[PDB]
Amino acid sequence: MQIFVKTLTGKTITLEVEPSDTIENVKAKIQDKEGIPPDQQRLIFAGKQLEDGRTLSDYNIQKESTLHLVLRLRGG
Amino acid sequence: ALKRIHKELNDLARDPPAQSSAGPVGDDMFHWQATIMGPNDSPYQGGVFFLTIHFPTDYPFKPPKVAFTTRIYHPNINSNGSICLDILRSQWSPALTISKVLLSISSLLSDPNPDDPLVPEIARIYKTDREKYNRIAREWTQKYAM
Amino acid sequence: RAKAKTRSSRAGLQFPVGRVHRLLRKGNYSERVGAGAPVYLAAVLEYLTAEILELAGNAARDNKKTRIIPRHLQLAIRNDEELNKLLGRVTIAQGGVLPNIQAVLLPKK
Amino acid sequence: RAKAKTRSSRAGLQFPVGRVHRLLRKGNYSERVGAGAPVYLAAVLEYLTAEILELAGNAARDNKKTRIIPRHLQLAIRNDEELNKLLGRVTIAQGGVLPNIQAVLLPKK
Amino acid sequence: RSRKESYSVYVYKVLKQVHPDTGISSKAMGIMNSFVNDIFERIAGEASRLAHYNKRSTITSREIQTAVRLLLPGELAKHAVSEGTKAVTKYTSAK
Amino acid sequence: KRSRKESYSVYVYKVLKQVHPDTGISSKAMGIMNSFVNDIFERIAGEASRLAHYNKRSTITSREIQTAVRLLLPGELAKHAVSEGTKAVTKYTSAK
Amino acid sequence: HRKVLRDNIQGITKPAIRRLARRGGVKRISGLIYEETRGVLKVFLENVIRDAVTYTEHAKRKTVTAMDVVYALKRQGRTLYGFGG
Amino acid sequence: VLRDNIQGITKPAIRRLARRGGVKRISGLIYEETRGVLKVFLENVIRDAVTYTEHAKRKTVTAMDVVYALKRQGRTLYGFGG
Amino acid sequence: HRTTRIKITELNPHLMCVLCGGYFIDATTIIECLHSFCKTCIVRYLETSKYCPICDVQVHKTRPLLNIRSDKTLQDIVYKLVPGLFKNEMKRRRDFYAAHP
Amino acid sequence: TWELSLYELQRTPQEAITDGLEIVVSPRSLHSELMCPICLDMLKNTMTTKECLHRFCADCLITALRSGNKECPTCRKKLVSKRSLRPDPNFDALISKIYPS
Amino acid sequence: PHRYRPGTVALREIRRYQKSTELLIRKLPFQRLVREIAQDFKTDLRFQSSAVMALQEACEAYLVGLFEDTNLCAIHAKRVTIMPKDIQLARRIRGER
Amino acid sequence: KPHRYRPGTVALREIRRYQKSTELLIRKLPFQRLVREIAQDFKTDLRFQSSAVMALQEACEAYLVGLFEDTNLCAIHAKRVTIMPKDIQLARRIRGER
DNA sequence: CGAGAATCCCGGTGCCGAGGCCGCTCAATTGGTCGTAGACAGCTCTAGCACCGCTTAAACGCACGTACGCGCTGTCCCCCGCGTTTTAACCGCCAAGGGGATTACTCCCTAGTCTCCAGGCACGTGTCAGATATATACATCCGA
DNA sequence: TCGGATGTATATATCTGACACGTGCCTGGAGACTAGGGAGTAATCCCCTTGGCGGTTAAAACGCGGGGGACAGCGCGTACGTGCGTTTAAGCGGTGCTAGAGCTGTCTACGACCAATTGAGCGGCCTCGGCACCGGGATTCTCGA
Ligand SMILES: [Zn+2]
Ligand SMILES: [Zn+2]
Ligand SMILES: [Zn+2]
Ligand SMILES: [Zn+2]
Repeated sequence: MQIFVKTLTGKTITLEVEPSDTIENVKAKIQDKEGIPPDQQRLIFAGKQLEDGRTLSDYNIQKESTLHLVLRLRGG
Repeated sequence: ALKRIHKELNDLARDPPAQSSAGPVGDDMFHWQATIMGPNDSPYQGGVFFLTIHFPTDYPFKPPKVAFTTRIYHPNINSNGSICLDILRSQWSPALTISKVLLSISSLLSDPNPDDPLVPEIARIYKTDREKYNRIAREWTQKYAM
Repeated sequence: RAKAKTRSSRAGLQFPVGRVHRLLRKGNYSERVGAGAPVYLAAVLEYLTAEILELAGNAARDNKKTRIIPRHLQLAIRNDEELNKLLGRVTIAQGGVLPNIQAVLLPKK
Repeated sequence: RAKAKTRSSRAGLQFPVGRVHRLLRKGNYSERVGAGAPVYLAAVLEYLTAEILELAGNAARDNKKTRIIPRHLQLAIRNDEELNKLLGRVTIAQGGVLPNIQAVLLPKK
Repeated sequence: RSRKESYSVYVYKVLKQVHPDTGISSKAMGIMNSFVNDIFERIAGEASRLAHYNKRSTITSREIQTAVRLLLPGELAKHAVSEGTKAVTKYTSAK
Repeated sequence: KRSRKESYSVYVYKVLKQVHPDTGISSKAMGIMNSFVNDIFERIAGEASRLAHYNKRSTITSREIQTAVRLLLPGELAKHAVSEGTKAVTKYTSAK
Repeated sequence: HRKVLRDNIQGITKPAIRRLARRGGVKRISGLIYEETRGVLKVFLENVIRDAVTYTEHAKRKTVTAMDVVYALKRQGRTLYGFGG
Repeated sequence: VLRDNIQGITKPAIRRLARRGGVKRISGLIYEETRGVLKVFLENVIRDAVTYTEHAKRKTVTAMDVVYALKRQGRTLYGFGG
Repeated sequence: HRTTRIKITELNPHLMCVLCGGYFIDATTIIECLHSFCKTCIVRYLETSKYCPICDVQVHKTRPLLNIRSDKTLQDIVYKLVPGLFKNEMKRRRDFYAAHP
Repeated sequence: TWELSLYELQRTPQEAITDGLEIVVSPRSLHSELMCPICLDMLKNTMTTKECLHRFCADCLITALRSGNKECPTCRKKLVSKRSLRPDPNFDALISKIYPS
Repeated sequence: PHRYRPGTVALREIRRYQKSTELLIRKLPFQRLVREIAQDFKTDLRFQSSAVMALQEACEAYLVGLFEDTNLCAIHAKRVTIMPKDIQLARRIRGER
Repeated sequence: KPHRYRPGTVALREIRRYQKSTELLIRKLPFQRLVREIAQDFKTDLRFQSSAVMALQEACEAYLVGLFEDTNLCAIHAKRVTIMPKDIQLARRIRGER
């Protein structure tokens, strides 16, 4: 479903992600839309981050929810 | 650098961010203090860590100085307290608020960036071992923070 | 007569259409100069000096000054990518250099 | 009349003083052109083509040929230090490159 | 004796529109005079070549649009073409 | 009607037959020699026009083409072209 | 009656870039060069074809002639010899 | 006749010109190199600037003759005329 | 303010197209002139011309689709100020695919 | 790409609402749209980017460009100067009609 | 069965193309570059045949001019292989980037 | 036991000092002696306007600062910190001067 | 120190482009007049050169120690060379038609001239922005 | 991991000279008019640009192996940085001289402009010799040993 994606500075993305999909599949869809690699991405729900092996159905993530993106710049 | 700070306090009192809090020390609207509640996926359970936030008086067009007052063993964090982020150092924008900075600090405690450390001898055993710092981060945070 | 107005007020400009027309005549560019040709130059020359004095006047307020100094002209020009392409083979006298230290030279953490 | 001779034979030249004079008139350089001005250009333009066709014709004899090819024009020009200073921002079509391999790339002894 | 023409009167008139409270020192008015003088010779220099290339003896506003499009980079050229044509169409109406 | 395009092709053959009377030039290298001559009009008459504007004069004379040659041509190209340009002008004070 | 011409930069093949490097006198060529010299040909060609088309837009022609390329390159300080002018 | 004035461009003056360039460390063989580069630069600009005074039949070298000699070499100054 | 209630009658022409005369749905703006229309308005209209239908500023020299970018923030003003278009767009869309699988 | 699919090619304009209907606007709903993300206040003299279509104040972008790096501060894209921005007067009248004065 | 050392055929190819004056880039896939890039400036542009050949001889002459300047960047970094670091110095000292 | 900065910190302090200021960095009297040596090879008993020598200081120092910005890039490319006379010759050749 | 691709050298065929010839128009030459650009001479006075004395900023010389340039070693990735298979460039041919040249006609636009007057330049004057000095408080570097 | 030392930004008062404004005067721009030709327009020719087949085969693409070169680490040593103390001469400011820049005025020789004339140089046509290509055999690096 349409889940909005917030960033730190304010990019908003319309993702069509089913709740059956895993969290790594959510990362791989931001590959094809903005070029961002998944190995830099963080994803936060109200204090709790997302593990890689889980899905979006564990946290009761309903329709029209918000993500958060924090970029892990490997080297600075 | 005076009127936008009044509305950040509206942005922190109406909806305070998770595992976070902030506010001024006193009459000075350029020296702030903040706390961090430790996350549960991290080896930082039983969190509280204090902060100091200094405004360069051309805010929001110069990155603020945020340092640690409590000692934290973590590869991208000095023994003096300065945080090694690419946000507050190089890649910064005037559209970032402190409430977005605190969520970028809270996410350092779960997973760091082990490719550019500050004390480089700490980040060596992260790259080879995993069972050591799971205990070290639980010993040195129950003493100097709890 | 009918109270001579100017050409540059008929164009809504401030750069002189009368001087530009006789600097195109005297100056050996062509045999003839069209009537709308100094109106076009005087409009382009306004809105290239207006676009520098915007940016130079903003750089004077950052240094808390009320006069434009030739420091502020290079801070205006060498911070645009498009005023650097006009003025890349141009040295501004007493303008200085943009402060740029490269990251290899800075001390290690 | 008196049997029109030319101007370029009065100057002892072969480049045309008559064309140079009307390319200085038609061409918008000045209002007036002096009488000794096309005589001076036609003499300078001879003895810059004569100094290239010396060196290009010598490079044609080294390749055992009797026609000047645009290979021989770059072998003439890029081997002078002074024809390189005129023609340093000039590419000659089908002229190629001087053969220069640098000594670091050659195999060790 | 021997009065000398410059563009200094018109740079102050463009200041008082843009920043009505700032001024310019005399060493930077001498630099703004040489911006204007050395962009005549760029624009009128290439507008004269375009008349010779096309075998014409007039420099019109059609040949100053393209000298601007050749010389000015990117969006300097877009805003100076648009504000050079707004002066010609305002000139030819008020005659 | 073909407009009778002018070039300097007749005058580059006449300078060959002085210099190398047994060689020729292909047509693709004549178009390059026609481009040397046209692009050195533009340099010399370009700077001779500026020397008249800088000094507030309306004539290009042989004085303004000496100093345009001295500005443009490097080193010993300038010395041999100034001397061989004044030898052609002084074949008018004796030959008018 | 164009549709679109699609890619055509991959037609600057890797053996064609190795030939151009060996007039430069190059022995060894890393594999990341071929992706970048295609991007430098874009910037050479886009700058010249901007100027060469604005010489034809205003001569009111529809063909880009050989002189319009010569004047576009002379305007950038890279003069061609052997095509007129 | 003046002699030996290239050495009046001292060692600490070149280190100031290097530190608008942004140079931390400077090897000791550079000061003889950069004096030889100012020779070649000034000999090219003064040669053209004098031939503008020679053409104008004038015995002083004015400020515009330097500006026209620099504009000819592709280095235009703003601030001294033009 | 705190409420600042308003009528639709003063909020019509900032939510109306010209090529259809209706509310913005998938609104795209021209980069040059910043006049907004629907996606099914401009993409049809710039198959024929190279000019904005409001102010006749040329969109692009050859292909006017390059200087068209969709404005997400102007849609979100249209869905919020008008009662029930995010449903009524989907209800018109879901009833379309009910006959065309 | 700007290829229309099947529903885009066979859709109808949704008409206006001309009957007088009050809109209960709430200021807890229009935060990310009418507010400048630099000064955290209402948008005034709005300048939108070309490539990104993000709205700021006029005196906030020009200060953010010369006192920082040359990017859109909410996209990290490439800005060059103030002339890669366009003022939107069709957005300024949304604030002056919803929130006067 | 028979192999040259790596670097000896490379020195042969430097001597082949520094003698020849032919166009090293092809001719049909480079009318297609010229006609893609010109799609953004006018529609339905024709080209003279000598207008595309003036563009190949300009583009080859200034890529060969680059690789002469990226040797010097590779050799002064004490290398033999050119890296894309070397194109970036050569285009920055020239004033292009 | 007396105060002593590490080598490199005063040098970075001077880079920030001179990239902030706009004055001329060569002394003005020994620069006039150059200009009047070099011009002796072209005419004798030449005079100079006072702004003709100052036009040559603005042009020469902008030329040398522009070189040292390019010899940094040639020293950092070779993984060094010192500029060297290798680096002047390499920047001056790619420009088209040697 | 021989084997094997590769580079040169030579003698022969074959074609097409250079070089010469010719008819002819248009551009250069002759001869002449006319107004003005520039050469020349005199004179005013600005500014460039020369000298002096004093203050003190900056260049110079020296010593010491750190840290960076540079040579050496080893490991491994990644280019080169080569052989095989596949793509499409190249060539020649044919055909249609857009559009580049060219002409002829006509009219609007620009130069040129005369007059009139106001915009811009030189010159003068007074006030405030900026520079300098002082005295702070705070930031930053570094040995212990 | 820290306190002393040095350097930095920051605030305040004083002071000078350069900016900005004003005034008077003159010369350059505007208004009005006329005349001639440059350019816009229409019609027409025919060149040359595109487009499409088809056969051939040079050149790209792919894959494999192995050696050379990039790159990181390490140790040594010397050359550059920092700094103190002493020497030099730049900088200022002042006075005095005169060369030469800059202007004015008079006058002539030079160049534009014109009309008539005629021969140089362009375009088209024709042809033979330079140069490319083929092919056979000398022969010169290259590399394993
Ligand atoms: Zn619509
Ligand atoms: Zn529009
Ligand atoms: Zn954006
Ligand atoms: Zn704002």
